[PDB]
Amino acid sequence: AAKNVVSQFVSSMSASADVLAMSKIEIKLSDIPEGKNMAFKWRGKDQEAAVEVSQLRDPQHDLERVKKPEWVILIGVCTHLGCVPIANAGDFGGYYCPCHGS
Amino acid sequence: QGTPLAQSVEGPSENVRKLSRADLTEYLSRHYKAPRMVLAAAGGLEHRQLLDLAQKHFSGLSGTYDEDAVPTLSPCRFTGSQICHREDGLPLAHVAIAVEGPGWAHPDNVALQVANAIIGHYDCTYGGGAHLSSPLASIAATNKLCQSFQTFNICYADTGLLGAHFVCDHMSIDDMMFVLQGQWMRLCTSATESEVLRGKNLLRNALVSHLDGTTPVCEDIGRSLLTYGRRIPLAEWESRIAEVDARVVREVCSKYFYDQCPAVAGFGPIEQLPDYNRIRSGMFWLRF
Amino acid sequence: VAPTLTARLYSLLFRRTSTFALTIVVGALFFERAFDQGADAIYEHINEGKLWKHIKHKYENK
Amino acid sequence: GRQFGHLTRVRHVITYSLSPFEQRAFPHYFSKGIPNVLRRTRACILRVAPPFVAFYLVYTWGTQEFEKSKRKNPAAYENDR
Amino acid sequence: MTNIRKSHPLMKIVNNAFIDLPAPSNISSWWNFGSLLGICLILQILTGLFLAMHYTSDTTTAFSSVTHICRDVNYGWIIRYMHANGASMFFICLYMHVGRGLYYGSYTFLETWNIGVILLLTVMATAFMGYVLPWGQMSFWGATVITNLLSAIPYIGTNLVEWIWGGFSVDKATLTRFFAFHFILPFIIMAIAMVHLLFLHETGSNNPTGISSDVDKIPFHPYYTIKDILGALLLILALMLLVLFAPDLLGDPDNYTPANPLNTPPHIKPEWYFLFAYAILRSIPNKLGGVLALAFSILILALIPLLHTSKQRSMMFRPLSQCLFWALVADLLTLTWIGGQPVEHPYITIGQLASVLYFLLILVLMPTAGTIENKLLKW
Amino acid sequence: MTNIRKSHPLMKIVNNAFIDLPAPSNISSWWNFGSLLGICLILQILTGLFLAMHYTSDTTTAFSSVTHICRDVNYGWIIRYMHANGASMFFICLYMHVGRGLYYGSYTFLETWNIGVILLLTVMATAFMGYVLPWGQMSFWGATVITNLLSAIPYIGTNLVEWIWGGFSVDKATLTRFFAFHFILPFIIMAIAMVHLLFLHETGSNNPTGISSDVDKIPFHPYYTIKDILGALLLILALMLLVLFAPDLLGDPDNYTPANPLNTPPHIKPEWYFLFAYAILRSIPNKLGGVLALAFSILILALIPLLHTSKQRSMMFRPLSQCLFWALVADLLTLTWIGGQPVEHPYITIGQLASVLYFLLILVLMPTAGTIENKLLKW
Ligand code: HEM
Ligand code: HEM
Ligand code: HEM
Ligand code: HEM
Ligand code: FES
Repeated sequence: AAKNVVSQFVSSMSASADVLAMSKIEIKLSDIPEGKNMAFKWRGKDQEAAVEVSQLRDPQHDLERVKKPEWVILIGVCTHLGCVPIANAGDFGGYYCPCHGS
Repeated sequence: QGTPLAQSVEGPSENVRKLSRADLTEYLSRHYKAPRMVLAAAGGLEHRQLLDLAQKHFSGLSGTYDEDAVPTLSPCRFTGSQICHREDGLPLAHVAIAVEGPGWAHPDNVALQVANAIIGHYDCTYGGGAHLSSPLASIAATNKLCQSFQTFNICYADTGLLGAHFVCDHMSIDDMMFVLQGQWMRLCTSATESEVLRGKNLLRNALVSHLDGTTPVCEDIGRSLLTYGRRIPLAEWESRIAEVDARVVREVCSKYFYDQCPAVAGFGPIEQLPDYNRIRSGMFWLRF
Repeated sequence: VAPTLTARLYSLLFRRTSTFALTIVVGALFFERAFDQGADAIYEHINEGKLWKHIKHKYENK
Repeated sequence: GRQFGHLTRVRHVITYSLSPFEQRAFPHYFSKGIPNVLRRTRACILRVAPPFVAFYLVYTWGTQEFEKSKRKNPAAYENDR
Repeated sequence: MTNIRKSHPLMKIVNNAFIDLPAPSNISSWWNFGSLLGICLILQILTGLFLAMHYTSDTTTAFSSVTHICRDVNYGWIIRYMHANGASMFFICLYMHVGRGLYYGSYTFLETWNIGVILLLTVMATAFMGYVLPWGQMSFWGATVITNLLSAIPYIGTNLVEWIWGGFSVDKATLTRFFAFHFILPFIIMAIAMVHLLFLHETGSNNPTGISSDVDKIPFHPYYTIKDILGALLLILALMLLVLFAPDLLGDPDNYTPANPLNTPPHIKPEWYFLFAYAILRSIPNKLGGVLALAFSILILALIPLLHTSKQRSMMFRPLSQCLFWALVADLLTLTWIGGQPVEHPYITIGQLASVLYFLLILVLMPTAGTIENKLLKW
Repeated sequence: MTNIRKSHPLMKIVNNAFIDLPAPSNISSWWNFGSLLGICLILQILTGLFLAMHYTSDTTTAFSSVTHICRDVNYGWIIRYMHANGASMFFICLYMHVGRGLYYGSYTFLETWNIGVILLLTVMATAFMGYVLPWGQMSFWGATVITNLLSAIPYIGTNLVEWIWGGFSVDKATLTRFFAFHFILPFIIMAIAMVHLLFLHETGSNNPTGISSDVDKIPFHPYYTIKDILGALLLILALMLLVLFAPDLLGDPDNYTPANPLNTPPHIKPEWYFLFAYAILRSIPNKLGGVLALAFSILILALIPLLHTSKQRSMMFRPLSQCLFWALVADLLTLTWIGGQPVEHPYITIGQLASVLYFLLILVLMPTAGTIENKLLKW
């Protein structure tokens, strides 16, 4: 009985069903070409869209031109841009590469 | 309790009054025949010059052999128990604790001879001081936790007793019991080759020095025949000693000590002597 | 004569206080794995068709 | 001072006991027990029951006397006048 | 004390206030409520804590948040139910722990009794305030009644009330307080407890026959430690069985509705263990005189030691002194159900009757009962 | 002890742990920080309380409420300022209370030292959490940095962090916790304190020369009780003078802005007393190895007693052993200002240099210093 009891008090603190109602399914939206902007926050804001939820950064990563498809955007964005970008920190110099922009 | 062995030698007082020589003659008649009897001697005598003047009464007055059934003897039970005669007048408070052990003829009889040499014994009046080797003769001499104590070993036909006897003042009695059970329990696990020797030697010492003088020799011969048979295995003793090894002891004492039911008997001012279920919970280390 | 199941058991396990502790752990270990599984069926066998576990079969994967 | 040493002085009082192993966890639990419960249930019951009995009556009586008053309005004053 | 590990940190010699504390031999189960208070106290503070982490004190928030616990938090429903019902299983112990006090005449210990009195008097305050926190309907009005009642004081009354409220009424700042109090205050009870237990170690416990037990004592470790554990176990069921199958049974207040100051519920009562006190009050028509009785209700427990009227401590040997005592039990039990009833004339008269009887038993009869029996036995 | 009122309630004989506690004759003012910790601790809990009554824990509410205190509550502005500045005046004591520890070699008391270590280690936790409560900008990000830093653990790291947060980030339920902790936790410190003081009563205090003082002792009541009061008084000014004329001086964080997760402040630091620890961290480029140092920073205090390398306790008689010790002071003082600076190559190198020196003094030089002087004096 101890083991169950102990997990119980501790499993309470673990997490909540409400914050668990986060983890975006949406994503979906939107911008256009430049913008950026393109952020929200929401501790997440699958993707989905598709798939995706990989990463680039926070605040509409959102994908790398959505692998040339859509993104928001689709890289470049407005000053500086989406991936390369730079848009690193204030704002230079290494951009969003990496290499493949993935 | 509940066997003929459980009784006083002299018996309760009332029998002393009622006892009539009828029973005696009966008791005389029963138990004094041979093979029961044994003659012995030591001195300038050799053998022959005895055996001729052994001979004629008693050849003899018999000393008979018929039956008297056989042999009125029967194993006895071991009752883990306690008794306290609590009397607060007297200055000091005796204690005796004991656990049951094997009989005369048995291999383990030697191993245990040695252990009770190692734990050793202390008394008020020794010239030992605080430098003695016996771990209970160093501690209980330091603070005089107990005035004196000795370990006894008694072996009956099929049965034997192991335990100590210690005197101490009433405020002090607890602290003996703990420090005692320290010893028995550090033996049954943590014992050591080196310390064995100082035990082993003393036994060789006492065994031999016990044989000085006419009578102590003869006295031994008497009981031996009734006991081990003819055997007087003097040099063999030594040969039996070298049996003793570290793994010998800790396999022997693991039997009779660790996790048993002791027998406690005490005589007032016992009062602080712990309640029983402490002692039983003090026989077996939990590894503390 | 052979020693009764206890007489063995006591010598093998409950003597050494380590084992006497260890046996307890593994005991509760297997215990909860079997014990909990039985308790469900008994309960579940009481309520039939009252739980999606049975009910969900009507509509699940269409 | 220390608790156990000096408590009091007692003389010539002997005690006997057995290991807890030698003896049993239930020395005729049901047989010797069930009478013992009874003889010691009755010694008190004379002194205990009566007051509670008084309560329960009051409780029942109280409700009835309560009931008649409220529930039936046309009781003392019926609907004629 | 050679290599006894009990000296080496000193703090463990303080921990031989338990293990070798000598005790009487014969002890009825009625002395188990020594421990079962403590464990019912600890089990609070923890389960009392993990509620705090998700609770919020606001007029706007609070009720929403308690909703939020029972619904969305993993294992969130057990805790709230352990805490609340862990209160009732606290008193039902507590009273018994007084009952043993009288009927064996343990109050002869003069100091330990008093600290007993305060230690009660505090709990009744705590287990009150918390009962406001859910901010439900029965909490709101049940708050106004008890506090506004205190205005009876002749002059400073009008101010003193408005002070606690921090305003004209029970709106916000009256709530936030009663959280910060109900949080801290149990720790103080835990503080006193380790005092209330102290003096006891000097004289040892009493024992059922009411005789100095000196000749017969027993180590506390092998024996009573099991018996308390056994005692500690039966609680859990009595706690679990209630909290698990039948949550709301003893949860007698039916009112979860968010408090509306405009509406009023038809019937209003505290939860059960308070009622009899609240029943005393309705008796007195005169308001001010009414309040005193309620305050004087408990305090009389302090005056009992002056009334020890006989030459023998126990009531197990005094039939009369035993006879009355039980009538007092039903007398209380009466009060309970009385207050739990509307104020129509069949009930009204009754409470007024049972009121006088209550004091008459304690304050007149019982001190007289001992006098006769001294005279009987030829003492 | 005839009619001495000190026996009669026993509890007062426990109160002769103060009054007749014998003490050395010569005692520098440096031993006044024994008391001035306690009083700085009490003065918290009260002033720590009357904040609670008006504070509210919510992501939406909290900041508004702290506004509400300084504006609308009668005498509401002093308290918040006594509490916060009552923290800094707590550490500035606390460090000195360690400093006396080394330089006279009081750590020779082996147990009381350790309980000393923990008792420190707790405070640093408390005085952290509270600093989140205002929910201002510097509280929000200063929360993420410290906690998210803990993810360095190789496997269980990723879960263990998300556990405390109760989510993915620092939103609500992360706040409510850190209120309920920061509230309770000081009481535990008060609990330990009465232990940490205990063992001391066995061996008495040390004294500046590092000599067994047995032959010379003094009653504690007429003499040192005044000196602490005098000590207790100078605090108030040093507390008042700061809190009254110049509120925000030591209130170095400038940021009251309501936390916006999107924005980030250009510079981010803890308040002052933490900095040097946070400065250690920036040194190590390797993340995981970096965290250990910070944890290993304080704990070394526990290992010092193994390093007592000489035949005489004090450092008042060892010039070398005194010479180094002061360099360690500036070394810390260096770290303070270092961390309070941006990470730019003139600073960067420096911190890396001062880092090694710090340990090198404690862990190598000082234990060596005692060795030579034994050899010098012909010991
Ligand atoms: C003797 C100790 C305690 C008693 C008698 C007690 C009693 C109560 C009671 C009667 C309630 C209202 C029950 C309910 O609303 O369902 C309550 C609620 C509460 N208690 Fe306690 N409590 C105790 C200790 C604590 C402690 C130590 C804490 C915090 C660590 C605590 C925190 C709370 C909170 C936050 C609530 C509101 C939660 C709620 O009522 O649903 N309590 N307590
Ligand atoms: C939270 C409240 C309380 C706690 C934790 C508590 C705890 C204890 C404990 C552990 C004992 C020792 C065990 C025992 O003697 O039964 C004890 C003894 C006692 N308590 Fe309390 N108790 C509480 C309330 C009270 C109250 C309210 C009273 C009286 C108004 C009281 C009066 C006594 C007395 C008279 C004894 C000693 C009786 C005897 O030794 O025979 N206690 N209490
Ligand atoms: C060693 C004891 C304590 C320390 C070191 C301490 C430290 C702090 C600190 C550093 C703050 C943030 C200062 C600020 O935001 O201006 C704070 C705030 C607070 N403390 Fe404590 N505190 C202690 C005791 C307490 C106690 C006992 C309570 C409650 C009874 C308490 C309640 C609060 C509250 C409600 C706040 C938020 C109010 C505010 O920060 O403006 N504190 N405390
Ligand atoms: C809230 C924290 C603390 C409190 C309330 C506190 C309080 C005290 C008090 C009142 C004394 C007796 C007066 C004195 O000996 O100076 C004392 C002694 C001492 N404390 Fe603490 N102290 C605290 C923190 C510490 C810490 C953090 C350490 C070590 C890491 C420590 C180590 C010592 C030592 C070594 C002594 C005895 C020194 C001597 O007697 O010469 N204390 N403490
Ligand atoms: S006070 Fe309004 S009804 Fe009693």
